[PDB]
Amino acid sequence: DPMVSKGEELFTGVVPILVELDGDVNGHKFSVSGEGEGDATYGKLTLKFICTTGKLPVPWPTLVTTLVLCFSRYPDHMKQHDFFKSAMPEGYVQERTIFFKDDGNYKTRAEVKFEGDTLVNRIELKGIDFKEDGNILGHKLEYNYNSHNAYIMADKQKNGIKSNFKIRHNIEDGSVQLADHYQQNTPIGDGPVLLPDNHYLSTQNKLSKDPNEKRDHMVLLEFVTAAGIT
Repeated sequence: DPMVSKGEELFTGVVPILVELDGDVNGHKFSVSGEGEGDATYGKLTLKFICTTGKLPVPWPTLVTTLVLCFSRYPDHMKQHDFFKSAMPEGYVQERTIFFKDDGNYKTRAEVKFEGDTLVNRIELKGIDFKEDGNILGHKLEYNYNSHNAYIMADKQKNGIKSNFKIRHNIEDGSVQLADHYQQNTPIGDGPVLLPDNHYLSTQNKLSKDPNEKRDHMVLLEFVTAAGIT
């Protein structure tokens, strides 16, 4: 399939990744820069993110989903359903609203595309209605992540995909802060894309620290794999 080959060609080996985010949460402005690489053959991502403006005013785990689904591993039998690679190299827009239960919300707009050989994710994030000593602005979330599955559906009105899914962040008292995600992706170019049958993505994230790094930062190892529906 020449369309599948096009995506293969772009993602069959290790691809460098750059991530740049500008954020404002309740008027707390911040920027994050990330660098690393992805190997879609294994659904595998490894990046280091740095808050370049000082202290990050929200917990790092709450930014993981915002901070490149083209690196997901679509099994061979599902390659006709990989919208994310099919939109490349021109890329796609990824938009979300993330509702933190009993707290504020993030709204994000990102463009994911190739700049030469490098896959780039440029993000604007706006957060409002947060409680200034709630779990987010009060930094009450553990530095870890629970694995999760998210259903993906075609969004025919936008020539793309949509997804709503739940993330549960662990609170330092043992409870859980729900983050209900609503997501839409639409292609940037005019070319054809692969619109998928319903399926899901299964994700495992490992968060760590660089022992020699004094800036506020996050090291991330992520695996995302497509599956279903059966």
